[PDB]
Amino acid sequence: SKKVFMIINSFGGSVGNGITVHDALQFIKAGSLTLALGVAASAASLALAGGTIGERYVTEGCHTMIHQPEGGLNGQASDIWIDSQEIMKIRLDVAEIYSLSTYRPRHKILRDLDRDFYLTAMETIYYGLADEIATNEVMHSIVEMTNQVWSYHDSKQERLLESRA
Amino acid sequence: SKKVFMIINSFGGSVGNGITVHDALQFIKAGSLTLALGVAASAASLALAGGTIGERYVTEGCHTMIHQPEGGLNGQASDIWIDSQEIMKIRLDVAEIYSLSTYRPRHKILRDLDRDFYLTAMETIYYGLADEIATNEVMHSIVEMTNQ
Amino acid sequence: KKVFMIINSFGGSVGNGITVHDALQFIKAGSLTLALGVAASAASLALAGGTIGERYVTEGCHTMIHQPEGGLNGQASDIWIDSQEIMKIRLDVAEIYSLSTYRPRHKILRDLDRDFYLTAMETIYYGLADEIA
Amino acid sequence: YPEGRPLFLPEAERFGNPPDLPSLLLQQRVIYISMPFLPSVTELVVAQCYYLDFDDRNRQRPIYVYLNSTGCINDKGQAISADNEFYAIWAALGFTRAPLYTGVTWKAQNQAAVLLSAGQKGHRYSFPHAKISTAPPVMNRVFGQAVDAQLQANELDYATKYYAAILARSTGKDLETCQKQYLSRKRYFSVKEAYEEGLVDKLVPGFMLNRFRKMQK
Amino acid sequence: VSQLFQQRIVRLGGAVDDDMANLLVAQLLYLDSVDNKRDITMYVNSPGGSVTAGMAVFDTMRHIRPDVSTCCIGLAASMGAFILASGQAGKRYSLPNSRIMIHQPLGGAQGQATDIEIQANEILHHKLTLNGYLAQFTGQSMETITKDTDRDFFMSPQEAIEYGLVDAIISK
Amino acid sequence: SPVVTPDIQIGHGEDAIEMDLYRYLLSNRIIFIGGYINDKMATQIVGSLMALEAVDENEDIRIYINSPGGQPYSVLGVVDAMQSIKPDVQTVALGACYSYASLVVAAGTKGKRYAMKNTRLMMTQPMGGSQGDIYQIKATVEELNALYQIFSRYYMKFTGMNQDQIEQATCRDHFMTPEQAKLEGLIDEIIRGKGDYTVPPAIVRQFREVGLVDDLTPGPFLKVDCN
Amino acid sequence: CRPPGQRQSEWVDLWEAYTYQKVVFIKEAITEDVANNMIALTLYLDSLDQKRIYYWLNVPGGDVVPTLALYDTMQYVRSKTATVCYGLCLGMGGFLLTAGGEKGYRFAMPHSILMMHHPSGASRGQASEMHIESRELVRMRDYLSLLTSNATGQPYDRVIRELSRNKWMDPKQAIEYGMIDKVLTTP
Amino acid sequence: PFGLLLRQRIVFLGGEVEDFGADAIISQLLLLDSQDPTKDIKIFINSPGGSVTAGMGIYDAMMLCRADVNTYCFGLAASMGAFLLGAGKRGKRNSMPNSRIMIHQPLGGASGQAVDIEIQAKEIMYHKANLNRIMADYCQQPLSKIEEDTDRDRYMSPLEAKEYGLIDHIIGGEEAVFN
Amino acid sequence: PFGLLLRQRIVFLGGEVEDFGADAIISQLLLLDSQDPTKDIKIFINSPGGSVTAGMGIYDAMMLCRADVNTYCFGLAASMGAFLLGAGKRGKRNSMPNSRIMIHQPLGGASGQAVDIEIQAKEIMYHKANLNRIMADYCQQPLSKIEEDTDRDRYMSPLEAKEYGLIDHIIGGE
Repeated sequence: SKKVFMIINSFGGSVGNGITVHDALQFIKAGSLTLALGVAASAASLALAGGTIGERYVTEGCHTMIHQPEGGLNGQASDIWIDSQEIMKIRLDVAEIYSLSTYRPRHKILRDLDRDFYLTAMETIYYGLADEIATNEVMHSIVEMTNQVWSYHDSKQERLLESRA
Repeated sequence: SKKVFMIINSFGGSVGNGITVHDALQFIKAGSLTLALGVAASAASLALAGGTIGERYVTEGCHTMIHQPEGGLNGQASDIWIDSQEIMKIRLDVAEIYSLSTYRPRHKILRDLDRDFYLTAMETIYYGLADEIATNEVMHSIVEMTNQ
Repeated sequence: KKVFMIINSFGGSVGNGITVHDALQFIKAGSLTLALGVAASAASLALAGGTIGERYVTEGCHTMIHQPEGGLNGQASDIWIDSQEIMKIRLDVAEIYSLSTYRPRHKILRDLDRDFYLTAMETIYYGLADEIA
Repeated sequence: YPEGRPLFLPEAERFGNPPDLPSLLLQQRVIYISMPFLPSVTELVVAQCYYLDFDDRNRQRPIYVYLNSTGCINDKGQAISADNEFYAIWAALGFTRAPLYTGVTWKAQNQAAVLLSAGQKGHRYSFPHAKISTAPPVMNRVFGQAVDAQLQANELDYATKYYAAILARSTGKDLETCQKQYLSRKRYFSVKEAYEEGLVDKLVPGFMLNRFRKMQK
Repeated sequence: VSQLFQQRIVRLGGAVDDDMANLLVAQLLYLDSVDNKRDITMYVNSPGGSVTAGMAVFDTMRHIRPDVSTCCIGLAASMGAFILASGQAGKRYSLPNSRIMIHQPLGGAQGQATDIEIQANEILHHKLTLNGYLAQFTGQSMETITKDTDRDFFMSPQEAIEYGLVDAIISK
Repeated sequence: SPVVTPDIQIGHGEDAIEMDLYRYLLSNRIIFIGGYINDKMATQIVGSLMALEAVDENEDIRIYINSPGGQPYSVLGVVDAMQSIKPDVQTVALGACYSYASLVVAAGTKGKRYAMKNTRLMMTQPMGGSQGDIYQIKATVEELNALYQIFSRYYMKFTGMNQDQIEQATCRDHFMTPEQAKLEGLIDEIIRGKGDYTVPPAIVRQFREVGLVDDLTPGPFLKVDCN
Repeated sequence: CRPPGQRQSEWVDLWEAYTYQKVVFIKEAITEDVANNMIALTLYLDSLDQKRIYYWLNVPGGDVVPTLALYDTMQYVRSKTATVCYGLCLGMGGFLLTAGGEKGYRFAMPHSILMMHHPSGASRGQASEMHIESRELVRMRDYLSLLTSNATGQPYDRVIRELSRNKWMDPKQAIEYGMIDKVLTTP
Repeated sequence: PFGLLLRQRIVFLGGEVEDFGADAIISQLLLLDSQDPTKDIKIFINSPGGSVTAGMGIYDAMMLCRADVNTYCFGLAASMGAFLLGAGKRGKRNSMPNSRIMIHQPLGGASGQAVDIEIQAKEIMYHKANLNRIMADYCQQPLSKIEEDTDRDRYMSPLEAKEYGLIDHIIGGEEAVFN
Repeated sequence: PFGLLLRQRIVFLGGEVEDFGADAIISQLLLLDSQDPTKDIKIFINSPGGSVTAGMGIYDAMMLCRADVNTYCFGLAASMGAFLLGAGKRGKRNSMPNSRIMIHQPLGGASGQAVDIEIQAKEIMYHKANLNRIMADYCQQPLSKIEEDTDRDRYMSPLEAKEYGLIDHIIGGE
């Protein structure tokens, strides 16, 4: 069909790269399924919340992490104030997406961005970053979901190999 | 394919490489149309002057930078006297190309070659390095003649 | 049928020259060795390893003949064991040259003491080549 | 001896899909710039618009330009390239008869930002959480005399005069207004107030929030 | 810099490490031995340093049977300001345009996963030792010291008197 | 010296040992300028000029200059401090002078500017570097024009030439011999040996420009026609 | 070996042409990355057909742990093996000569330089873990000597005394020591 | 040498201003005030820059000195020496007739946590605000005019420095100053 | 500085214990016993560690003198000064109330053959069994509990170091 299946595994990366892959999954017409494995950094947790609500799964071994925007600043005294205010705009940006997608107020999330803190799989469903726990039972449904969407393209592949032979 | 089209967009390099591209364009029997984008350095303006007179196009944002070539190395006392006569002869050799293609006097080329001389799109036509200001129409005929 | 290779080398270890030496005698057919420019100690072993009567050389080619070289560092005991290694390798490559030049072996160790260079004339007299191309 | 003619979308649909990801974007007439303006990456974008205007049948489909780069000024402030390289980009992009639909993903640092407003009016696409910055450009390390600093001042004089002429045609302002608003200090722009200023017009086509899709269900 | 040793002036300059802390307490062994009545004035100017190096000069100043005087010169970032607050009450002076910064001290954790948790307990014990001693020097509550020591907080010399960092300022 | 330079000094007495070489020469009102003229040694020459000012106000303070260049503002601080003292300063040029050490030997009093036979002098426009935005590029060209206008009227006061001769000389790299610098007014007296009157090749080129020597009659000079 | 060859009708590389001809070439040193390609090549030829595998070695030395990965794959496969020597096999490369083909399938050139010595290792840190890695290096030293004693027929007490120091062999002594089986002639 | 000027109560401020070079001038300034609180102290400033933390300690040391201070600017005064130039007593401020004066804000780098950036961002702004209000006292200039002249990174000739209020007298009778 | 107190037998073990640094401590230790063998020698401890054979050179040199030994710990002593803190006689082992006492086993080093690894293994196995016999002498502790204490890294406060037997008194009382 038209479903997009992305896998999430990143322990670092810049904060701006996570927002680009967030809205790259928003403007897709069809649904999107995001599966978090290993960790979820500041660039990876935004990709995890960018999927369709109801198809987000986090395994027990995966650990979601919320991180402040790290940046490199160098310039004069007039230039050091304008880019540090952009850090306040990015901190307003990542707290806005975390508020509209997790059913949480903006004040309680902004009390979490001042210090780095790692989250577990049980705290991911409680905050609202995901929907279900990716246990061994619901992982079998992910195997059968990616089998029908790949055989829809492989049925055309089976007809091209028989026509060439 | 009686005409070739080479887009010139580079910051330039050694002056020996700019001599070879200028001598090769004035040797082939087919026409040579040269179009510059950005700037034309000392290794690039010889390819600009290496084209035939009449079809040298530059855009409005195009600049032109003319300067004497650098070089030099470490050696003995009399070894520096040999190559300094060569740099002064190469500087006179590129002055012969700029005086022939642009019809400028030889004493006025070396005055502009003494320092880093930059040119706009307007004064490049007035100097003689190009022919007219490029536009959409001068390159729309280029892409339609190469299809057959 | 007949292998034809270009010999051109100015450096390298002589241990790799023994690998290309025995590979040339493994071929059942003849071998044509034509040296160009420089022939080092690893290159002269492939030049002498060819078939007798088909080793060509030019007028401007030279052949470098010298003893093996190595780097030794460490405990006191394995230096003495590796000292016999470089000695018998030098005695091995003397027996490689002796099968072609038909000279006594004690005179080749005197030429293998220092660096020895040959022009196109005395290469034929010393038996490393056959004729001038 | 036969001519190597190119194939397009009404003709190459029987030859299969392109194997590599830049070649899928080249068939879809979409240029994605994920690298700053290096001399290696500027040669392919000139050959790309030369290929799109080579043997196109209709020559009227809008070209999508997605830009994500630092331009010629990096994050530290020095010049990794010069401003003359952008003059080869706009002269080659605006040559074609096709309209130029311009989009931004994340960033446009002082060279890609003036190319963002230089597209077709009414179709400036943008992500709702991107950053736009318009600052006057800088020059690399030049060691010269007093008259050598004067000629380098004339190169940046033509840089502010050419960049404000693009912003005067896009935003509909005067020549001195764009120099005082944009090309004076290193400032930044968000997505919402840039629509009131005149940098962008709308968002990307087909954009919809995943929470707004849950409200419809 | 040898003229300050006869005037009972020691210099605390730069980051404090192991060889500076051995030299600083060596000058303190001599100045109290020649006279146990006159005070010792110290000019503190440090941007930080080690955890155990600043604690090696803190305890030896408490053993000096006359009082000491501490004067801030320029800046004290999270290690020199602890040396200011450990002085005698009524002898803590500072410049009117100086700067006082209070922050938790720096320190790494290199080793095994069992090793980095048993050595971070010492850093958590160093945080309770630093904030536990600083609360007794400033007269404030235990909560307000542990609240501002996590992030860097610069303090003006005018507001350092009401908070309890210094006692007076030398204006003249 | 490639690896190390030993302390070349002498202090000898029948009862007590004296100081080293540079401390003894500073007590005899002789200052040495060696190495690069940065901001560190600029306070050493000015500070020694104020040290010998308080000792005696009438004796001639002598400054020996041997430097291949220096900082343009650090070499500016030693000239105007030398012109704002009471006694006269006798300058002696040593080694070479590259566009900054030639200024301080020309800044001496008239009649006390002594240059040697094989001293190299040089006068050029000051250099510099562009930095960043156009608000600093315009500040850079206004700084290089300020350094060129200050150094222009320095040579007008000490040599008495015209401003057209300075702009034609400081346009490119111009090296001057002391026989040529005596005509320009940079120095006052040439220092020679025991009857040493050898002609440098800059004057042989100057004799070729006026028409005194040709290729047929080279005279008792060195060969110059090997160009 | 950079120009390629042909298999029967198309262009194939020289090392891969002998792969279809069941000849394995090893020219570089035994490292972790090249040992991953060798033990994946032994399982690929074992799955296709069951014939004798030929190994031509030029190893100038290598590590201990990736060499044991290639040694254990010789005994795991159900096919036969034969090691042939040309050039030189130094360090752990000489041990792979005595890996398989004990029943008259160990060939060598008459000018091959052989080398046998005890393996080595390096791991520092805590003093308590230094005792554990010393037990690993001791258990790797005697086990490597037990395989050379069974393949060459030498007594176990002589391999500990001789291979602890530096030891080098010519192909004339490799016959009487049981390290190789036959010597390759001119044809 | 330097010790001959020390007994005549003349110190030197040369080179780049560091933390090790800051307290060496402060320690010798209080020794001259304890010896003679009536005799003036002449300083010489030649600095191409420095830190704003250690440079303020030199300003507080001259304010702590009970005796009058005299300043002299030779060579360079870039962003730290021009602040210490006007900070002396009014009427006793001399310099060279061709020395350069640079009035510009200090520099600084910022890195680390997101809360760590906004602390040092307003700290260097508070250093910019404190350096503007202090330098506006002895210059007799308004605050809005002196806060924009320090933003321009252009040097100042000593001819226009006199009516600006930063300096009082010029050594040389005010005719040797070249534009 | 250090020379103004060296005439009154003041030894400062500053910095990392190296081959040249510890040798300066040993060479000045033989000077103090040769001039007067009846008065005490004070040794200050402020060091983050050092070598195994160099740090052992301070302990046996202090046992070579026939006079009395006082040891004081300043700041941190990590497995080299902490072993040298309890090296003095009983009754004159004082410590500061805020000084950190770090107990750790020493390190080793080997580069050559695998038979050279096991030589250095039993060489550090002999050094580990040597210091456990020494540290159990002045602490009155059995060998079972003193071997596991050197296994993991443990920073010890001087409140529990008094009952452990490593120190004797606390300067200041609290």
